[PDB]
Formats: sequence, C-alpha cells, structure tokens
Amino acid sequence: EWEALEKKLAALESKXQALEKKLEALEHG
Amino acid sequence: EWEALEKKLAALESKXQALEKKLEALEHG
Amino acid sequence: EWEALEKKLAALESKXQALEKKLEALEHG
Ligand SMILES: [Cl-]
Ligand SMILES: [Cl-]
Ligand code: NA
Ligand code: NA
Ligand SMILES: [Zn+2]
Ligand SMILES: [Zn+2]
Ligand SMILES: [Zn+2]
Ligand SMILES: [Zn+2]
Ligand SMILES: [Zn+2]
Ligand SMILES: [Zn+2]
Repeated sequence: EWEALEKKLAALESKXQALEKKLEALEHG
Repeated sequence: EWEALEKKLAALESKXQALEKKLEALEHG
Repeated sequence: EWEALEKKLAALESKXQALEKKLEALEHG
C-alpha cells in the first residue's frame, strides 16, 4: 500500500517537472 | 485520513493527465 | 513518513494550480 502510493507520488512529481519545462518551452515559442 | 489522501492523489493524477494533454494540444496550435 | 506524503501532495496540488494559471495565460492572454 504505502510503497505503491509513494511510487505514484514520485511519478506525479516527475510529470509535474516535465510539464513545467514544457509550458516554459511553449511560452518562448 | 489515508483513504482521503488516496482519493486526493487520484484526482491529482487525473488533473495531471488533463494538463499533459492540453499542453500537447497547445504545442500543436 | 505521513507528514512528508501530505506535504508532497499539497506542493503537487499547488504546482498543479500554478501550471494551470500559466497555461491559461499562454493560451488566451
Ligand atoms: Cl474506491
Ligand atoms: Cl499534479
Ligand atoms: Na484511514
Ligand atoms: Na516507512
Ligand atoms: Zn489504499
Ligand atoms: Zn515562464
Ligand atoms: Zn508530444
Ligand atoms: Zn508534435
Ligand atoms: Zn515516504
Ligand atoms: Zn501537476
């Protein structure tokens, strides 16, 4: 339970960082 | 409290995928 | 461990809100 929830939070954190960088790319063209 | 944390993570994973797809759309016009 | 999970989720929810606001500003503004 705990370990699966921690994995899902880490995957969201990684997606979170990738979407931030992608939104920054789109702002600059 | 644990169940609520999981329902909140599930809503956030759905919002995460929604933002990812909208960013993909914006990227292409 | 509990506090760290709750903190990560609040930070992700907050980042989710910041990223949606930037996306709306880029798409429409
Ligand atoms: Cl359920
Ligand atoms: Cl998120
Ligand atoms: Na509980
Ligand atoms: Na632990
Ligand atoms: Zn559970
Ligand atoms: Zn920016
Ligand atoms: Zn793509
Ligand atoms: Zn493409
Ligand atoms: Zn932990
Ligand atoms: Zn997010």
